[PDB]
Amino acid sequence: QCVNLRTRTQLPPAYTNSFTRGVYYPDKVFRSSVLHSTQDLFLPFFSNVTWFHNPVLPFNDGVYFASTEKSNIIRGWIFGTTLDSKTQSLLIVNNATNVVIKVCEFQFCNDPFLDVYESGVYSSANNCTFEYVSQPFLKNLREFVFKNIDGYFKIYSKHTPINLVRDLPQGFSALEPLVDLPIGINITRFQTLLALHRSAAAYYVGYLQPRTFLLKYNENGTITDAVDCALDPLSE
Amino acid sequence: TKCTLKSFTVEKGIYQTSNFRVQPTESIVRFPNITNLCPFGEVFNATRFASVYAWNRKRISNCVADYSVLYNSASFSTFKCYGVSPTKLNDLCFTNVYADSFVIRGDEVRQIAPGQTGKIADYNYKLPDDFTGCVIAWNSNNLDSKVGGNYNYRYRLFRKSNLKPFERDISTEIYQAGSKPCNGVEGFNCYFPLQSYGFQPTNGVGYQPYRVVVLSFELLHAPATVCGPKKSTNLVKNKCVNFNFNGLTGTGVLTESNKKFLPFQQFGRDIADTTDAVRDPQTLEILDITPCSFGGVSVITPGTNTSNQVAVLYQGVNCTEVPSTGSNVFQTRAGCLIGAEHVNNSYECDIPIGAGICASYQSI
Ligand SMILES: *[C@@H]1O[C@H](CO)[C@@H](O[C@@H]2O[C@H](CO)[C@@H](O)[C@H](O)[C@H]2NC(C)=O)[C@H](O)[C@H]1NC(C)=O
Ligand SMILES: *[C@@H]1O[C@H](CO)[C@@H](O[C@@H]2O[C@H](CO)[C@@H](O)[C@H](O)[C@H]2NC(C)=O)[C@H](O)[C@H]1NC(C)=O
Ligand SMILES: *[C@@H]1O[C@H](CO)[C@@H](O[C@@H]2O[C@H](CO)[C@@H](O)[C@H](O)[C@H]2NC(C)=O)[C@H](O)[C@H]1NC(C)=O
Ligand SMILES: *[C@@H]1O[C@H](CO)[C@@H](O[C@@H]2O[C@H](CO)[C@@H](O)[C@H](O)[C@H]2NC(C)=O)[C@H](O)[C@H]1NC(C)=O
Ligand SMILES: *[C@@H]1O[C@H](CO)[C@@H](O[C@@H]2O[C@H](CO)[C@@H](O)[C@H](O)[C@H]2NC(C)=O)[C@H](O)[C@H]1NC(C)=O
Ligand SMILES: *[C@@H]1O[C@H](CO)[C@@H](O)[C@H](O)[C@H]1NC(C)=O
Ligand SMILES: *[C@@H]1O[C@H](CO)[C@@H](O)[C@H](O)[C@H]1NC(C)=O
Ligand SMILES: *[C@@H]1O[C@H](CO)[C@@H](O)[C@H](O)[C@H]1NC(C)=O
Ligand SMILES: *[C@@H]1O[C@H](CO)[C@@H](O)[C@H](O)[C@H]1NC(C)=O
Ligand SMILES: *[C@@H]1O[C@H](CO)[C@@H](O)[C@H](O)[C@H]1NC(C)=O
Repeated sequence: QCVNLRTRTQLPPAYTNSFTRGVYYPDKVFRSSVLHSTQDLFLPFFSNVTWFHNPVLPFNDGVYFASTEKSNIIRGWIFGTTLDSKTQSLLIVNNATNVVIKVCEFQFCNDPFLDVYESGVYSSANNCTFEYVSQPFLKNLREFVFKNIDGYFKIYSKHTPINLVRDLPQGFSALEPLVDLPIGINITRFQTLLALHRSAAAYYVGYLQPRTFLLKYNENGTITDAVDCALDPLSE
Repeated sequence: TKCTLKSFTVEKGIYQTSNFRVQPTESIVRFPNITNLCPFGEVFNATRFASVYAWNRKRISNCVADYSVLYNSASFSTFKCYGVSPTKLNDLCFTNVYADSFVIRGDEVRQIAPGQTGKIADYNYKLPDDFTGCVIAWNSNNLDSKVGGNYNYRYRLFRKSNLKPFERDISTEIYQAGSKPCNGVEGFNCYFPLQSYGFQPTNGVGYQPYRVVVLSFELLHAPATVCGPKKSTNLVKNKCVNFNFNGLTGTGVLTESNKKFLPFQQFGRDIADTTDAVRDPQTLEILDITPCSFGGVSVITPGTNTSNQVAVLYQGVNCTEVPSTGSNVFQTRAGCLIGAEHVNNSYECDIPIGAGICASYQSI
């Protein structure tokens, strides 16, 4: 049921500034009105993030995903190493009612997409291991952070009402932890899933690196400001 | 005081002898409501069980299963656990469980065991010698056996090779015992490997059908998922006790706190990375932890020559848990004092105590 489209989806790979986005709560510890320095994986401040207007991209240590979403065009994500039935593959789909997560040796087509008139992008579902169902994730700004360490897959999410024209806004907002998976996979590449109807979506991608940050906790325990210690000497 | 000073005479003054602390009373634990029970009811109470050579395989992972109810149940004829003892199975657990359910004869229950050989143990199902898990067998004569002949059940009888551990064979190939080829038709040296079971309600002990479920436990590097719930007791407040809140162990007194945890934190620390607040997994409320009182003690004496009675000062301790009666007990900014009476006059300071007050001998 899966066929390759004619026109090439050569979305322009532009570049833009990261500014001060990509900060998440490192743990579930409550702190009130205190400055804490922690070393972990973060997106460096004022970095260079890639803008797409869908080639397979390497996963590396962690991935920061940003979407100027309108009417929920992006629908799912694919994670794996060989992207076939020879290795376990992780599939996430946020359909109209719920979110479904599967860990199976699927057989994906060359150009998988949701198809509208649920899941048909895979020809086979062999040796399924883990299944999960939860509430749906989604002119809105959707921010996600995906990490995979020591057999644990961590997903952080944030939703924002935005009205800016083109690029990321100049602001600060922490990413609360959303989903944890106790499944051991060595994902190296990932993919995006589109709700394309047979008859232009843009997003931002950034990578993570290990570094030290200084976080400020207010009275109520919400992160309100952060400082990167590897930046200009004033920051150090 | 004499032992500390290492002398038989003591001059007037205040001396620091030892320390004091409040011992814990009891131990409490707290764990969440523990839900999502494993669906073991549909397996042990299934309407029908499959054959020995077509055993049903079920995967158990990511749930909670109570082994006490099945261990204490008397409906199981044989309950043999090889890897671990059944009593300790409720605590220790592995990353996944595989349930293999089938029906055999009464005499074939021993064949389904590690290091066992036989017709069933070699042609229908095989168990490894180092198998870890449990086997539960119960008589099913009243249910599986048919007066008209429960011939739906079948067992393998002939195969060229044996069976590997955890291997299921459902092939219907015509076994050729001899060297005479057969074109799919049974002959002198060709017979059907499968024989139907002839269970009857009244057939004697040994020939009755027996439903057997083997739980094989595997501990792949994935974290363990399925095992018994953690027992939790009621919390005790306003007492210096030791607690084990969801694996966090700490000794102190527990009070009600007005902190406003954001809905994803569990416990909090103020500074220097020491816990001060915690949220209980059951009630979902914020509680405060305070180390129970401790401090040094001191003795005030007017000199061994002058008199023979002394007073005792506990430093930085509220006058609520002193132990022991002596005289009237006084509460001061420096702590609590036992053995002296408070007056309203004001004289020169003889034996300094603190907070602008001191004691003297007149009694003390
Ligand atoms: C969106 O996804 C949900 C989650 O899988 C679907 O709900 C399931 O629907 C099937 C068949 O309709 C049922 O057998 C399941 O029991 C449902 N699961 C839950 C948790 O309710 C839903 O059908 C999907 N919607 C569309 C339009 O594909
Ligand atoms: C189905 O998948 C599981 C896990 O995804 C496979 O289990 C493997 O078992 C071997 C044997 O010890 C281990 O070395 C591997 O680490 C396990 N995982 C993987 C991903 O290979 C299983 O072999 C697969 N096939 C089946 C059950 O037929
Ligand atoms: C921190 O929490 C306090 C208490 O929840 C907040 O104080 C309240 O703020 C609301 C506005 O959202 C007022 O309507 C209430 O009257 C305030 N109550 C009190 C007792 O002051 C405070 O706004 C929060 N601050 C932040 C930055 O989140
Ligand atoms: C854990 O289970 C207990 C037991 O039901 C829950 O306590 C109930 O709480 C509701 C709401 O406050 C009351 O209406 C019930 O009467 C309580 N049941 C009792 C006291 O037996 C508790 O809410 C649960 N905690 C969870 C699900 O987080
Ligand atoms: C020692 O503990 C007692 C018991 O709480 C304290 O007495 C309380 O003091 C507060 C402060 O005014 C009052 O509001 C309470 O009514 C008192 N309770 C009782 C039962 O009397 C006492 O203050 C503590 N001592 C010190 C030095 O703090
Ligand atoms: C980001 O990368 C692009 C191309 O890789 C480059 O032209 C641009 O100058 C970079 N921006 C920086 C380094 O701030
Ligand atoms: C992933 O592949 C690497 C490659 O060496 C291997 O070391 C690791 O064990 C693999 N992990 C999983 C979960 O397959
Ligand atoms: C099996 O028998 C009946 C079925 O309703 C039930 O009362 C009993 O508790 C069940 N046993 C288990 C272990 O689920
Ligand atoms: C105790 O002190 C008095 C004077 O204060 C002295 O006369 C007496 O001898 C002393 N007794 C002793 C040291 O045993
Ligand atoms: C004197 O001492 C008593 C008890 O020692 C006390 O109740 C009283 O307030 C003090 N002052 C006066 C003026 O009586």
